[PDB]
Formats: sequence, C-alpha cells, structure tokens
Amino acid sequence: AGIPDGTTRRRRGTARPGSKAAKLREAAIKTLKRHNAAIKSSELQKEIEKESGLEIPNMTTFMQSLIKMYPEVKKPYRGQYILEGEIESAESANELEHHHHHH
Repeated sequence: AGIPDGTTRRRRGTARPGSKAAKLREAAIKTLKRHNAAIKSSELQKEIEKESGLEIPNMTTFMQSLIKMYPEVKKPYRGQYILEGEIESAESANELEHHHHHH
C-alpha cells in the first residue's frame, strides 16, 4: 500500500503492541471487574489513570468504545457504571446439588 510524504517511514518507533488504548482499556476492565458495586465516571477515570499511568483522550469517546468492545459494561445511572454479563467463567459445583437433596 501507498504512504504520504507528510508522515514517517521509521514507524516501528511507535507502531508496537501494548498501545495507550490497549493499556487504558485493560485498566478500565480490571477496575470494573474489581468492584462488585457501581462506580462514578470521576472515580472510574481516577482509578483508570492511576492503574494505566495514562490520560483518557476523551471520556465520551473512550467509555463508548469500552462499552462497544465489552457489552457486559452497563450504566446504572447518569455518569455511573457497573460490570454485569457473562465475561467471567462459570463456577464449580458438587454432585450433591445435581442429585436429589433436602430443602
């Protein structure tokens, strides 16, 4: 493919795995997995930016992209988020629950 004259040809100085967006999204998913209760937009940003070591580029665009990638991320309130959906693996159980048992 073609490439402009107004852009660099030594692209491997920045074109690498583990990008800003990947590390920032990983910090958001770790934050949303860690809390069992809901979290505010400000609280979620503060813990994301501390965990990733990176700034959020735009909260509206980023939180929409996070929800689009991970539909288990929900919005219980205006500027308040939670994780609810089958992203986690199913738990183990004993055969006594599958067998007939008392109340």
